[PDB]
Amino acid sequence: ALANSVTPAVSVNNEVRTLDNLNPDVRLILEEITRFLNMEKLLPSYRHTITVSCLRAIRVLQKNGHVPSDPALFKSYAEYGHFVDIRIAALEAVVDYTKVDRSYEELQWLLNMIQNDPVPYVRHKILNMLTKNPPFTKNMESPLCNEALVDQLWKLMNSGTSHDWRLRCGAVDLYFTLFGLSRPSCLP
Amino acid sequence: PHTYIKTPTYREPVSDYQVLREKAASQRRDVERALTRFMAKTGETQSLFKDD
Repeated sequence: ALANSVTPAVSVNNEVRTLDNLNPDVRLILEEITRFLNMEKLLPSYRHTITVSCLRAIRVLQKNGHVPSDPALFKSYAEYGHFVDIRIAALEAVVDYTKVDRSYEELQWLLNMIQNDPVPYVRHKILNMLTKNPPFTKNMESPLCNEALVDQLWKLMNSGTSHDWRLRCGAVDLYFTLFGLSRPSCLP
Repeated sequence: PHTYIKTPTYREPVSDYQVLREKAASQRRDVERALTRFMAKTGETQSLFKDD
């Protein structure tokens, strides 16, 4: 409910979002989610439901112009040793970031995590979230439509996902969502 | 009365549910804020903002 109340901020001349030019409304929200996340670090919930809700709310505040658009927090919560709900919430935030900020290195981070993660459910979920919220569609001109990305995703369909039968269908779905049924257009 | 008078009365207790809810709420919020600031200052820390 605190995350639902966040309206987009009135940035002037692309002003850097710092602590002093914060909204007086959003400072209370940010204090509350900081208190909740830190108290979850000491007294945890049943399935880290407050971690998932606070990561989702930090992504809501980053989607508007309130918190700086930095994926390092979600990249630290998406490591292997965390609970799987925290991991998929953080990876959902990283997928949303690499859709909005057109990040090349975050997409390479996600594709590397698809290739070598210990939990295969997390790999399937990353392919699923990158299909649902794709970094670009076939209609879009994006900076991320190289021949290098077409070769990486074709290598991920062909080899690489050969051991799961669910990662390979997810890679086929991702290639269909990104490049369509015909020849990838952004290619010689 | 002062010559030979004594009134052994008690002390009026607080039955105000509103101010008791406010006191318990604010004391719980303050002790959890103090605890989390102490634990974030004496350990490894992160920050949403640069050098915060």
